[PDB]
Amino acid sequence: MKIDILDKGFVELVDVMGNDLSAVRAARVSFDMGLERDRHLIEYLMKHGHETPFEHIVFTFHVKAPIFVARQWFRHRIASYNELSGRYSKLSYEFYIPSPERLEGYKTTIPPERVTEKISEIVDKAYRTYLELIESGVPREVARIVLPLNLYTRFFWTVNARSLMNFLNLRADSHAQWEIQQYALAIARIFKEKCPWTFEAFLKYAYKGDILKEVQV
Amino acid sequence: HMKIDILDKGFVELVDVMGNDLSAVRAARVSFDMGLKDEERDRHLIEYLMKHGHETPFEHIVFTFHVKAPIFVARQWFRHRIASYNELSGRYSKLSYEFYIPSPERLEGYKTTIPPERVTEKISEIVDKAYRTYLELIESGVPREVARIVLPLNLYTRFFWTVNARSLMNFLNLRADSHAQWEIQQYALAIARIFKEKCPWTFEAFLKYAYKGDIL
Amino acid sequence: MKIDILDKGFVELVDVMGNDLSAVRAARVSFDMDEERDRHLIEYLMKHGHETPFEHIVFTFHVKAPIFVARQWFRHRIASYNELSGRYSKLSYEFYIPSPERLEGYKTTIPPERVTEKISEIVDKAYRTYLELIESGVPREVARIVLPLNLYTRFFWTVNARSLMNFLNLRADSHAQWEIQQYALAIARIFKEKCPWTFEAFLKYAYKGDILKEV
Amino acid sequence: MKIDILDKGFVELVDVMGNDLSAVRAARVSFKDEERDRHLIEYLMKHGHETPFEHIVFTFHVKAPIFVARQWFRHRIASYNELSGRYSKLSYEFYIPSPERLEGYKTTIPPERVTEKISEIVDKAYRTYLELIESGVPREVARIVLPLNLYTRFFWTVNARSLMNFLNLRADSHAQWEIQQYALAIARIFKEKCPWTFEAFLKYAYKGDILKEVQV
Ligand SMILES: Cc1cc2nc3c(=O)[nH]c(=O)nc-3n(C[C@H](O)[C@H](O)[C@H](O)COP(=O)(O)OP(=O)(O)OC[C@H]3O[C@@H](n4cnc5c(N)ncnc54)[C@H](O)[C@@H]3O)c2cc1C
Ligand SMILES: Cc1cc2nc3c(=O)[nH]c(=O)nc-3n(C[C@H](O)[C@H](O)[C@H](O)COP(=O)(O)OP(=O)(O)OC[C@H]3O[C@@H](n4cnc5c(N)ncnc54)[C@H](O)[C@@H]3O)c2cc1C
Ligand SMILES: Cc1cc2nc3c(=O)[nH]c(=O)nc-3n(C[C@H](O)[C@H](O)[C@H](O)COP(=O)(O)OP(=O)(O)OC[C@H]3O[C@@H](n4cnc5c(N)ncnc54)[C@H](O)[C@@H]3O)c2cc1C
Ligand SMILES: Cc1cc2nc3c(=O)[nH]c(=O)nc-3n(C[C@H](O)[C@H](O)[C@H](O)COP(=O)(O)OP(=O)(O)OC[C@H]3O[C@@H](n4cnc5c(N)ncnc54)[C@H](O)[C@@H]3O)c2cc1C
Ligand SMILES: O=c1[nH]c(=O)n([C@H]2C[C@H](O)[C@@H](COP(=O)(O)O)O2)cc1Br
Ligand SMILES: O=c1[nH]c(=O)n([C@H]2C[C@H](O)[C@@H](COP(=O)(O)O)O2)cc1Br
Ligand SMILES: O=c1[nH]c(=O)n([C@H]2C[C@H](O)[C@@H](COP(=O)(O)O)O2)cc1Br
Ligand SMILES: O=c1[nH]c(=O)n([C@H]2C[C@H](O)[C@@H](COP(=O)(O)O)O2)cc1Br
Repeated sequence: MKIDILDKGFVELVDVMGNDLSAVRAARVSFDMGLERDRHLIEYLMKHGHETPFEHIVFTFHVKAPIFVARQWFRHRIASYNELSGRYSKLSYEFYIPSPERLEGYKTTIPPERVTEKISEIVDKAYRTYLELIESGVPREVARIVLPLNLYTRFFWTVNARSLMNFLNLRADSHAQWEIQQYALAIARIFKEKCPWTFEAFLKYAYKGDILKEVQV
Repeated sequence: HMKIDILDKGFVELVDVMGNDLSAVRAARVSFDMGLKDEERDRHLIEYLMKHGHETPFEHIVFTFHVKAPIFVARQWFRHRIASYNELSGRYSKLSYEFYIPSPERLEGYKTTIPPERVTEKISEIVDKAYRTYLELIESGVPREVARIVLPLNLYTRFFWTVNARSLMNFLNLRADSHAQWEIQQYALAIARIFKEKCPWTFEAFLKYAYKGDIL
Repeated sequence: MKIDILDKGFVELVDVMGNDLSAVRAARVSFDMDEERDRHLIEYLMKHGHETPFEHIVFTFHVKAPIFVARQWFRHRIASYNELSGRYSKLSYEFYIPSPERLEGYKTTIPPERVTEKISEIVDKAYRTYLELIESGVPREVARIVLPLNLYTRFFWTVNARSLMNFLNLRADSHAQWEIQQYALAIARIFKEKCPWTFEAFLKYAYKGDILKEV
Repeated sequence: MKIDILDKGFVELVDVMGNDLSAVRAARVSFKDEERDRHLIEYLMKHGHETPFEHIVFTFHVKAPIFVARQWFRHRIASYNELSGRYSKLSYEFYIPSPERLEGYKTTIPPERVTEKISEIVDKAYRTYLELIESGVPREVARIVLPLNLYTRFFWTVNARSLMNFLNLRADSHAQWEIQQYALAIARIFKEKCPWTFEAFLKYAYKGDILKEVQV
C-alpha cells in the first residue's frame, strides 16, 4: 500500500499489528471476557471515550515529505521516528514545487505560474551551492544548511491507533497546512482499510476534524 | 503464540508482534538513505546500534502480551509508563478466587520462627477469610468497587500489555534483576524468553552490550 | 496548602512552576509577540483546543491515598511518581474505612454500619497476620501481600496543567469511583487557586466531566 | 540567565521548579542535611534510580537554527512552543557559519568563501520570500524557500531526568557541533540550579565526552 502525495512524496504502509478485534480483545479483559457484538463494542468505546483499547493496534509507515511538513509531523511526540540524515547522507535533488493550483483562492500581484517559477529558481540555486560546497570538502552537516524547507526527506513512523486518531483530528483538518492535510488523508485511507470498524466509529463519534466528513477515504 | 506459566497460577502469553530484528535494521538504514542487505551486514548493524546506544530503531518492534499476575506485581509493572495497558476491573466484574500463595521454598535462605509451610498456611487463611468477606458483601448488595477493598494484594489480575522493544529492554534492565522482587523477576524472565524467541539478534546484542541486570 | 480526603487521606501542594501567564508566554512565542488581552488569549487557547501552552505550568503534589485509588491514579502515564515502598519499609496501621454514608442510596441485606465493621475486621486480621509474619522472620516484600487494597500509601505526583486537565476530565467525573472523585475535587481546588484563569476557561470550554460543574 | 550561542542564538532560563532537594524530597516521599542529602543524590545516580529527578523542572527560551531545532525537537519527553512560519512574518535572521567553523577540514576554497557562498544564497532566498509575501503569496507557502539555517525561537519545558538524557546525547562529540554549543549552555544553567545533581550526573551517569573536558 503506497499512496502518492504532492509532486514527489508518498505515504506507504510498512507494517501493522492487530486489527479492530485487537481493541475489542483488550477492552474485554475489563469484564473478564474475550472476543456482531465486537463491532458494537468499538462504537461504545469510541462514543464513551474509552481510547486506551485502541493503543494495542499499531502501524509503521514509510513517509516521503517536505521538511516543513515533517517538522509539523514530528511534533507528535507519542510515536516513534527514524529519518534520513542530512549529516550522514548526500541529499538528492528532490524538492516540493507547488503547482499553480496551490494558490487557487488567493489574489496575487504576480501570476501563480510565476510564483511556482521563483520557488524553482531558488531551489535550483540552493542545491547547486550545496553540491559546490560538498565538492569543495565542506562537511555535509554544514553544506546542507543552505537547502530550503521544501526539500524532501524520508522517515519511518510507528504509531498506535489512539495517537494516530489524535493526529487525524489535528492534521486531517482545515486549520492545518494544506500540504500536511494531504498526507493525513492518505494516512486516513490506510487506517480505514486496516481498521474499518474503528475508523467508522471514529468519524461518527470522536473525530474532531472537518475534512474526513466531506472527503471519501 | 507463546505461553509461559509463572508462580502458582500466573502466566505471560504472547498475543501478537509487529516486526522482527530486520524492522530495526530497516528503520536505522533510512538514515543513510539505504535499506536492508545481507545477514552478516544487517546483524552487524544491530549490535552496532546496541553498542553505540542508538535505541530508537528498536522502537519499531512492538509486542502485545496477555498477563495474569498478582496485584502487587502488577503495581510495580504498571509503573513503566512507555507502554499501553488494559486490565481486569474490580469495579465492574466479580473477582475470582485466585490468589498467589507463596510456596515454602520462597522462604529459602530466611530462617523463620514458624516453619515455612506454616507461613504458607497462614497466608492462605487470611486470603480465604478476606475473599469470603468480599463474597459476603457482594451478595448483600454492596457495590463491587467497595467490596473489593478488602481483597489482599496477592489477588490475581489480568491485563494486556503492548510495549515496543526499546521500552521492553528498559523493563528487563530493571525487572530482570536481583534487586527487584523475586516475583516480578520471574515474570521478567518469561518476558525475556519471548523477546529472545522473536528477536534473536536484538536480544543477544542486548545481553552482550546493553543489558544492565544480573539474572539474565 | 493541604486538603484532607476520605478518613485519613490528603492532597497537599508541594510546589508549582508558573501560573496563567506561563501559558500565555509560551503561546506568544508563536506570533513573535496586559490582563484583558492575556486572560482572553487563555480562553481562546482553551476554546480552540490549543493545549500545548498549558504544559508549561507544572505542579508537584504529596498524596496520601488507599492503594485501590492509587492503582487508578497511576494509570495516568504523562506524569511523574515516587511512592513509599512496601518492600523497603514496615507499613503503618492505616487503612481506608468507608463511612456508613458510602453505601447511601444502595439497598443492602447488611446494614451499612455493619459493612463498615466487616471491612475493619478484615483490615485488623490482615494487618496482624502481617506483623505476625514479619516478627516471624518473613521478608517484608512477602508479608505485605496479605494486606488489603484499602491500605493507605503515599506518593509525590508531578504533572503539568494539560495532563492535570485530562486527569480532571476522567477523575472529576461520576463515572469514576467516588473515592478518587474526592481526590480530583481537591486537585481541582488547588489548580483553581494557582491558575484561576486557566481553571475558569477549562470549566467553560474544555472540561468534559460533570461534578466540577456542580460542586 | 541568558547565554549567547552561535552568531544570533541564545539559551535563556525562563523558570524553574525545585532544586536538588526536590529530588531528595521525592525519593523519600516527605514534606536540610547536605551530607545525607547530597549522598542520597549520588546514591540515586549511581544505582540508576532516576525518577526522583523528574520532580525538578526547567523552562527554557531558545533561539536557534531550524536544523538545530529539528534535532532538538526529537526529544519527545518535553514540552515545546515555537514561532510559526505559517502565521508570523519571518525576520532576516540566519546562522552564517564563520570561517573558523571549517578549521581542520581541507577545502578547495578559502573558508571565508564558504561563508560568502552561504551568505549569498541565504540573501537570495530571503529576498524571494519577501517578494512572494508582498505579491500576496500566503506565508505558509512563501517560507518554503527559506534555508534550514533560518533562526527560530521556542519555549522548552523539561524535567532534570529528560534534560540529563539530552546532555548525554547532545553534549557529546558525535552530535553536530552547533547543537553541542547549546547543550553546553543548557548544562551551565542546570549546574547553576542543581549543583548536586549535575556533579553526581557527571560522576556516575553521564555518557557524553565534552562535559568532563569543558568547565561548566
Ligand atoms: C530495584 C527497583 C527499586 C524501585 N524502588 C522504588 C521506590 O522506592 N519508589 C517508587 O515510587 N518507585 C520505585 N521503583 C520504580 C522506578 O522508580 C520506576 O518507576 C520503574 O522502574 C519504571 O521505570 P522507568 O521510569 O525507567 O520506565 P518508563 O516509565 O516505562 O519509562 C521508560 C523511559 O522513558 C523515560 N521517561 C518516561 N517518562 C518520563 C518523564 N515523565 N520524564 C523523564 N523521563 C521519562 C526514561 O528515559 C525511562 O527510562 C523501583 C524500581 C526498581 C527496578
Ligand atoms: C470511568 C473510567 C473507567 C476506566 N475503566 C478501565 C478498565 O476497565 N480497564 C483499564 O485498564 N483501564 C480503565 N480506565 C483507565 C483508562 O483506560 C486510562 O488508563 C486512564 O484514564 C488514564 O488516562 P489516559 O490514558 O488518558 O492518560 P495518560 O496515561 O496520563 O495520558 C494522557 C494523554 O496522552 C495520551 N497517551 C499517553 N500514552 C499513550 C500511548 N502509549 N498511546 C496513545 N496515546 C497515549 C493520550 O492522548 C492521553 O489522554 C478507566 C478510567 C476511567 C476514568
Ligand atoms: C549522534 C546522534 C545521531 C542521531 N542520528 C539519527 C538518525 O540518523 N536518524 C534519526 O531519525 N534520528 C537520529 N538521532 C535522534 C535519535 O534517534 C533520538 O530521536 C534523539 O536522540 C532523541 O532521544 P531519545 O529518544 O533518547 O529521547 P526522548 O524522545 O526525549 O525520550 C527520552 C526517554 O524516554 C524514552 N522514550 C520516549 N518515547 C519512547 C517510545 N515511544 N518508545 C520507547 N522509549 C521511548 C527512552 O528511554 C528515552 O531515552 C540521533 C541523535 C544523536 C545524539
Ligand atoms: C492548526 C495547528 C496549529 C499549531 N500551531 C502551533 C504553534 O504556533 N507553535 C507550536 O509550537 N506548535 C503548534 N502546533 C503543534 C501543537 O502545539 C502540537 O504540538 C501538535 O499538534 C502535536 O500534538 P499533540 O500534543 O496533541 O500530540 P502528541 O505530542 O503526539 O501527544 C498526544 C497526546 O499525549 C499528550 N501529551 C504528550 N506529551 C505530553 C506532555 N509532555 N504533557 C502533557 N500532555 C502530553 C496529550 O493528551 C496529547 O494530545 C499546531 C498544531 C495544529 C494542528
Ligand atoms: O500548523 C502547524 N503545525 C505544527 O506542527 N506547528 C509546529 C511546527 C513547528 O515546530 C513550529 C512552527 O511551524 P510552522 O513554521 O510550520 O508554522 O510549530 C505549527 C503550525 Br502553525
Ligand atoms: O522494586 C520496586 N518496583 C516498583 O515498581 N515499585 C513502585 C511500585 C509501587 O508503585 C510503589 C511501592 O511498591 P512496593 O510496595 O512493591 O515496594 O513503588 C517499588 C519497588 Br521497591
Ligand atoms: O475507573 C477505573 N479507573 C482506573 O484507573 N482503572 C484501571 C485501574 C487498574 O489498573 C485496573 C482495574 O481497576 P479497578 O479494579 O479499580 O476497576 O484498571 C479502572 C477503572 Br473501572
Ligand atoms: O545528530 C543527529 N541528531 C538528530 O536529532 N537527528 C534527527 C533530526 C532529524 O529528525 C533527522 C535528520 O537530521 P539531520 O539532517 O540533522 O541529520 O534525524 C539526526 C542526527 Br545525524
